[PDB]
Amino acid sequence: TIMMQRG
Amino acid sequence: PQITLWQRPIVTIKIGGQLKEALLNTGADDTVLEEVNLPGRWKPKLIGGIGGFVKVRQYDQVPIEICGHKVIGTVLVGPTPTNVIGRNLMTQIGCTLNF
Amino acid sequence: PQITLWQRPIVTIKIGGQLKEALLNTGADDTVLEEVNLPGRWKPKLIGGIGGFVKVRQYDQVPIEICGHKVIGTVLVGPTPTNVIGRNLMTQIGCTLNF
Repeated sequence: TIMMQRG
Repeated sequence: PQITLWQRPIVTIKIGGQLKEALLNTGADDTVLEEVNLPGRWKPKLIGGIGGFVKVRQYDQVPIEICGHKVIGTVLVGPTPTNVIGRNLMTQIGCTLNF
Repeated sequence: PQITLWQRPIVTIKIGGQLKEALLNTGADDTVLEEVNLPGRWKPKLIGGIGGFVKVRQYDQVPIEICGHKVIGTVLVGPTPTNVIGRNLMTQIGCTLNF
């Protein structure tokens, strides 16, 4: 899994 | 602690009187959980991941316990593959990356 | 470096003889770059995350420099939003979470 998260 | 990453860095978190676990995630701006016991209203928030954009539930000023500290932060509730603690909360526990 | 998390943890990478930058991502098991030019054979892989699944090329035993340090490892290549260094590489450079 690639849990890159932009917010 | 000094956590190596030979495995997912998952810690225990207490939120809404449920023990949850989540991965200390330096590649996420925000904290994102699948389901949490949070009773109140929330605001619509769009987040970006690797495959597209999801709309999530933004709960503000949530009291949360991570690895021994009580912290207040924004917690997002969305379709994340795994529970994730982002930099918004990691900064508050003084978590750094070192190498 | 001791790197704080008040901003994205982005570092220089050196891949296929190109100076690039990438995000140290403790929430990624694998490493994924935007399209770069590599010798070697590739095999296709499907990787997941927020927003669903993306098809990438898996290159094995790839040499790459992360913040100056040479390490060898599996590098994924795909239409990521941003360059991501995963746990697979971060473990080779000695990167730890600290608090």
